[PDB]
Amino acid sequence: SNTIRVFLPNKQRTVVNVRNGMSLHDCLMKALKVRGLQPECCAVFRLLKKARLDWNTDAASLIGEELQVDFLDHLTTHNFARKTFLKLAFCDICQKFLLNGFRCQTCGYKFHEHCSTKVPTMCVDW
Amino acid sequence: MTEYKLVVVGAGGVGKSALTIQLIQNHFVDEYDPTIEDSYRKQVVIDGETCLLDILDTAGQEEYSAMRDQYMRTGEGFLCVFAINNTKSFEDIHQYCEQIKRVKDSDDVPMVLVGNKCDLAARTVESRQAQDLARSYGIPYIETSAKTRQGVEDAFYTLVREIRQH
Ligand SMILES: Nc1nc2c(ncn2[C@@H]2O[C@H](COP(=O)(O)OP(=O)(O)NP(=O)(O)O)[C@@H](O)[C@H]2O)c(=O)[nH]1
Ligand SMILES: [Mg+2]
Ligand SMILES: [Zn+2]
Ligand SMILES: [Zn+2]
Repeated sequence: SNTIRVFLPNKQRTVVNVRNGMSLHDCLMKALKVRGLQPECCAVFRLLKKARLDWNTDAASLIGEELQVDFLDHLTTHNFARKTFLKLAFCDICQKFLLNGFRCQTCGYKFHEHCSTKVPTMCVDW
Repeated sequence: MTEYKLVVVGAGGVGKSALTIQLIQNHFVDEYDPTIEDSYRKQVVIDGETCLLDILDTAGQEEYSAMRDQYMRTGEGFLCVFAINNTKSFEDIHQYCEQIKRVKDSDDVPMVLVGNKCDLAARTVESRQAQDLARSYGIPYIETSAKTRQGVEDAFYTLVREIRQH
């Protein structure tokens, strides 16, 4: 099979299909995008104890291998908390009136409870 | 926050990945790239509490059927998906649930039967037939459509509510 096991950040994993001529940076874009990640914010290894690979590496050069994608040095995960906004605030998703909702103190993202799944997956500023 | 190990099972092409990706990214995947194993972690607020859903998107292809016994002992709740425009997928999900109760060795496993692709008008599986199967297992049933996002959050949130008590 033309498959590669790839371990993604935030304790996630996928199994990508490989086409001859296709790149590694392009083969893992979909899996990284649907998880709120960017490849140029990440460095891809190949497990051996890991060997760093360049993002332009041919995806056929590692068929049957197990890779891992990690963050560079110098954030992730939100810390949601119930907050009732006295200062006039609106949601960050639907931009409508928000008085009783939730907010992550780390990111400052404010939203309604029914507006929870449209919050970006990754969180900045730790 | 509370973590929930959700598992999405079902025959091939019923819309498991399209349902999961719709929940976490609000996109609609209209391409069909078959899944082998996909892991998603997304933080969610259900009924006022912060939930981190560790959703396991499984393979519907019969080549990876041996993986069923593996993830059907790890997961806490199972989203058993079929396509309302595909009668073969409705009976395929019948033995998915029966296999879950057997390897869980329980008659009370958090499950949510989900009929997908309800935006389509060429329906061949009545909801009566689906609620018949859902009531026989004592599990809820929720019609969804990964394209129009109808009932997508309802199906995932219902399974979390089933795990929360149990
Ligand atoms: N109209 C419509 N199409 C849908 C819906 N859900 C999925 N599809 C389509 O059906 C096809 C299969 O979707 P997919 O999510 O890959 O199904 P799957 O169960 O994950 N397949 P597999 O088990 O092989 O991984 C895709 O072309 C997708 O766009 C839906 O609700 N409505
Ligand atoms: Mg899939
Ligand atoms: Zn945040
Ligand atoms: Zn909102």
